[PDB]
Amino acid sequence: ERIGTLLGWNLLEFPKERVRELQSTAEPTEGSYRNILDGLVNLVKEALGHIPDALIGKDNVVMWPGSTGANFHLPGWRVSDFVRAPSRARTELPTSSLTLIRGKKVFGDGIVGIFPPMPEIVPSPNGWAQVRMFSRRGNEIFRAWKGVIVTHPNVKEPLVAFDDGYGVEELGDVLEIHAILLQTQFTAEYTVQGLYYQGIPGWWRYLDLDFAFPPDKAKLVEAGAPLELLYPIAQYLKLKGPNTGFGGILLSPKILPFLGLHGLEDGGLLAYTRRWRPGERVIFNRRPDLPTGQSAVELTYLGLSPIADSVIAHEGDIASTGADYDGDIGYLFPTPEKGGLYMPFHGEALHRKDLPTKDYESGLHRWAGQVHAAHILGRVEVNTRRLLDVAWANGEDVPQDYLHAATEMIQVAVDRQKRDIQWPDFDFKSVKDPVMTDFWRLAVPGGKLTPEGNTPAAKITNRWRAWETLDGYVGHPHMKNDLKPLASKISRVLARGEHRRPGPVLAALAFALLAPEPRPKEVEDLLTAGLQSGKRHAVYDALVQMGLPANQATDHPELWLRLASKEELEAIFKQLGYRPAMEELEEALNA
Amino acid sequence: TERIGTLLGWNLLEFPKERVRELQSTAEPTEGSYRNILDGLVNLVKEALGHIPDALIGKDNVVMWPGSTGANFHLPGWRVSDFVRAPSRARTELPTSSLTLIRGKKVFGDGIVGIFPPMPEIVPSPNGWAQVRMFSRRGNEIFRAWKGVIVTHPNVKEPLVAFDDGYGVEELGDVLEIHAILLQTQFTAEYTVQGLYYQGIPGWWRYLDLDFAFPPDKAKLVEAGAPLELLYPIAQYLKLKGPNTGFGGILLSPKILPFLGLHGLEDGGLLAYTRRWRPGERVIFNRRPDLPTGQSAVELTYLGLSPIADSVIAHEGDIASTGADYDGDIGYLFPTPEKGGLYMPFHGEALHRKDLPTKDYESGLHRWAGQVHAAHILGRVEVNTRRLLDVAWANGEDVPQDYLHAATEMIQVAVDRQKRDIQWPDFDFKSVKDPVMTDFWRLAVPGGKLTPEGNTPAAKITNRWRAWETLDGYVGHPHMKNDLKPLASKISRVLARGEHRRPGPVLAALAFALLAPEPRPKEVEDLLTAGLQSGKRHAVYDALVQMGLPANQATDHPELWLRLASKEELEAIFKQLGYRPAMEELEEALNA
Ligand SMILES: [Mg+2]
Ligand SMILES: [Mg+2]
Repeated sequence: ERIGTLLGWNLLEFPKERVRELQSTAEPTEGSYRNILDGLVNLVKEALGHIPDALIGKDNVVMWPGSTGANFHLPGWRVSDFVRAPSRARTELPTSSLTLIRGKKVFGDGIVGIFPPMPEIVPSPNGWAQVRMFSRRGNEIFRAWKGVIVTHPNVKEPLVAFDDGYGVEELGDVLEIHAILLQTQFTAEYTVQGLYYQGIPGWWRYLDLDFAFPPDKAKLVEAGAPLELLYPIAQYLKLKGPNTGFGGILLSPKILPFLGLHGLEDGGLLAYTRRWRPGERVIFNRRPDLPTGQSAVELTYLGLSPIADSVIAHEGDIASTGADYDGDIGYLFPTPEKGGLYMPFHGEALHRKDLPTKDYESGLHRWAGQVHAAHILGRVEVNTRRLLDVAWANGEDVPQDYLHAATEMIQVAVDRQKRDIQWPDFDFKSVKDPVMTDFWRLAVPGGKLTPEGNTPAAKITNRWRAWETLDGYVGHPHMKNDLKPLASKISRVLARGEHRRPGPVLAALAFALLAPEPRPKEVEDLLTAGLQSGKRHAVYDALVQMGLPANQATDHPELWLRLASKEELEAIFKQLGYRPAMEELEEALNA
Repeated sequence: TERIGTLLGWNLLEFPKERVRELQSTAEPTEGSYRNILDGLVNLVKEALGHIPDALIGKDNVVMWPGSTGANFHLPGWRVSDFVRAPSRARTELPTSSLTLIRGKKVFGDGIVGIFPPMPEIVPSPNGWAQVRMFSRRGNEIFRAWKGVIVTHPNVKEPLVAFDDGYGVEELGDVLEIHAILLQTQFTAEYTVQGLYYQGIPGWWRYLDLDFAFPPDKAKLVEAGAPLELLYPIAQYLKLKGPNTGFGGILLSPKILPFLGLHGLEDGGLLAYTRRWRPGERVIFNRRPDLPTGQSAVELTYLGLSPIADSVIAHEGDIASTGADYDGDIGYLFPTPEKGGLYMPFHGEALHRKDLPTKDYESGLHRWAGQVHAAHILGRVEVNTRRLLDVAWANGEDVPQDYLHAATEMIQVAVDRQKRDIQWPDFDFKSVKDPVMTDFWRLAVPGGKLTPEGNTPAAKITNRWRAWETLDGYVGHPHMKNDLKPLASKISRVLARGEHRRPGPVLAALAFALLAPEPRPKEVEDLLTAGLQSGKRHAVYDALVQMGLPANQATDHPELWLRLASKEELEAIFKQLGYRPAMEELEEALNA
């Protein structure tokens, strides 16, 4: 459940295709912006007569107080940054508890609290959380903070960075703290964008094929389920790099004295891992990866960070990446000499910070800017990658000027989500043909090797079929040529599982499993509901969640498979003479 | 959830309740009737398995047997019935070598089998209790087993087991496996119809009155000012109540006190985990079932706190007439007559049980037939005795003491026949064919407890409360019938106030007053769709409530919405719809 929600705010969401239709024609102009605002007004007005006061939104989502919800003493537009995020865990401290350290960016630009252990929002005594915090009384909120809270046993008193807050100087009689992201490490893989901007020569030679099964299906695989039950296997394919990095929350060395620790040498970094030794070089990375290559920089690892699951690095060292400490993830990869795929940036970053600023009139205008800028950001990003393909095909490079200009546009597009900045002069150079970037967008949507969430099992085989048609795309000759062995591997895996369908296995299971044990009326009722309405799967998800016993489900093999234990799975597969899926998949990999 | 036996690897089989009820239908206190039931039950099992497995046990419509797989008990087959059927609510394991084995039959009190250091795994309070089954085990063998109550206390340094109250062989396994079958709690302490018939003060019926009991989801509606329409039919939430309530706790022996490092207890006095009485105050002790003589209720002196939570401690000799022991029995304390209690203390103080030839049943199967058969007789004798009181009270007379004694004995043997093959005494049934007040009580207060066992469908509960209109149809004590008239009218006014106040229009109106449903997962859509189309709305809503759907997302299903909404949201919507709170209207009906 969202923050604003728990403050009683209203959440209305639109069909995402409405917003996407609006964005399709967006240009970096005033007239295009205008277009977006108009159509967004239409969506809201159609839904409830007027533009409610203090309304904010992002993409297809809109929220507003009314007077049913809590009230903010900050500009209307600013409040978007506080209401939309999920409250994953909450806690409250009396204003009287608090020590108010003074200075802007005192703990590091984005770190807002430094506290004693707090097992209510932070699992580690020496941990962190990304948070929103509110100084409130009743239904007032006078001052609010967004960013990171650090936790440590050497810290005696809750420290709060006062001047980093938003609102006005007065405080309530509480601090409510919502953790929007709980302490964790982050998967650290190379991305398509990063490989296009800073990848070593011939980086594509080091991509390989892998499988990722959700724990559900991992249990089947481990128990020796047959290939039939993984149909279509494409749903479980992923590319992988030759190694992975470290990923943790990015923190500032400015926190170290507040922990009773010493500072940190220039050019050096700490990280909560023993994978590097003091003295060794590492590649520091922070996303988005920018067209110049400046998102990846070489720094010296100098030892353990005091905070779990974190990277500590100086503002000056990571300025080119555009990083800060309000939730950014810091990734560390091995250097090229040590097997890394990202090359360190050398030289001249655009020294950006302070010039053509200006606020949005209102939450609504801010929302229109976000929606508008989001479209441009993608257009510039994709475009730059297409051009690199066109260039590489010829044997030329895209001029550095362009990469610098594209970068500045990207950075403004991100900025234009917060405030009303002037669009720089940018010539979107056309692209004639399908290029490899178009291929990459099919095969690896979003650019990340670990696929996100949602692709219907119906469409996913088509994605992995694209590897057949490499030769139809303009791009670098060695890239298209050297991808052929990986394309072949992919083809074999698909070919092995094509035509191996689950139907006969589910039918056999129904005959090999004992009669169902006696089950409550609730359960019979749901099961009846599912079958008569053709919504088995909703019913099954329910029953899985409600901890139904395996032996009560044997007349529903699909459901049974989700409740059975290791032992029961192993037994039934042996009884039916199945060859383990994995043996078949290894054979297809290695042929 | 999960029967001990199931966890021991035993097989189980429930049969339709009707197969059993049919055999019981014609049960008589004779060996021939017994053999009827046995032959019937034998058939039941054989239809399923083709044979009666070794070591089968059974109660009512449930049988278990170990088969190829189940734990092997070094105990007579018939005895295992008492260890394998009960629910396993919580479990631990102690190594044999941890235990101190105290010797002597009934050394901790008859029914108490263990005195232990605090054990949060099965007992919530450091000075609490659990009703348990304990098994001395090695691999698949169970050598010795105990049934009864465990007590824990901070003063107890080592786990103490009453070894000689164990059942089976003397060799121990290497683990003592403990299953809690009932967790520490107090128990509702209300007067019953049986208890009032047998021990009630003169005119006890005058002190019964009407009350409401809403389950928490309905109390939420009430407190927020829902309209009477949403309670339809109100009969669902009616109960009778007594003029006062007692204390109910687990019953423990004073023999535990030295083992807790405490001093003993004077004769004639009891301890309980309550401050409601002062040391010195007289109190009425009660143990169920209530027996026809009135001997289930006795006056004892309350002397102070019990060291154990949610418990009552009283002497074997003091409670003998009630037939109580300490293996899980519940002790109830009620105020004396002089202080507004409805139970009179027994003074005729003489049980004196005559000796009836008795021997062990031959097998679990024979014991099962034993309880099935005897459960029927027990029912018949107890109802019948109350009917006889109605007849006598109608004629201005009394049932003779001897009849009460004989009926009590029959009841006791009927209980005992569930354990062992005891001879039936000679008992003249002296049956009653005319409708008597006892028949009214069975309609109005099924089972005799004021707090209804709540498995009557909505469609039938109104008819139950309608029986209050029919008092003239029943022979019994003339003042009982006349004096119940005020209570009957009150019931009548409440039913009539809610009659024709149906929920439909209010549900329809909430659909039009609630905001649009905020966005919801697709599986929630699909579930709701499955419910609508299949006609299983309610199974879906039960699921969605349990999976904790937010109210926000259910506003187009008002029945579901009422189950999810907050106090604030309920109050708000009832105000906007102009409803009068059900409680104001209910109060008006009561007070008219
Ligand atoms: Mg940032
Ligand atoms: Mg007993």
